[PDB]
Amino acid sequence: LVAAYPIVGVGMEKLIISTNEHASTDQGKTVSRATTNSKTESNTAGVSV
Amino acid sequence: NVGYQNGFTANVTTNYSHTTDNSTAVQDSNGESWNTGLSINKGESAYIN
Repeated sequence: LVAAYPIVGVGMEKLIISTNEHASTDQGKTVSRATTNSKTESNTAGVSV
Repeated sequence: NVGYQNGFTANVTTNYSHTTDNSTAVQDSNGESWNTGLSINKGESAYIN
């Protein structure tokens, strides 16, 4: 009269999450040097009284 | 100006003048640079066996 019958079901214990990011670091240095050479030339007149 | 030198004295001076000018310059430059850098992916960040 009674039936042969399996009955199952599942149950949660824990849940773990894990994100998605793309971190980045950079580090730099710099060195420089420059020279300058120049030449000027000027004239002047004038009158006083 | 006014003043006293063997009696009262006074003088009134004017002035005008006009100057011109021109010049050049030449400037070189030279330099170097370095750089490093990383990155990482939080989540899927290591592989095991």
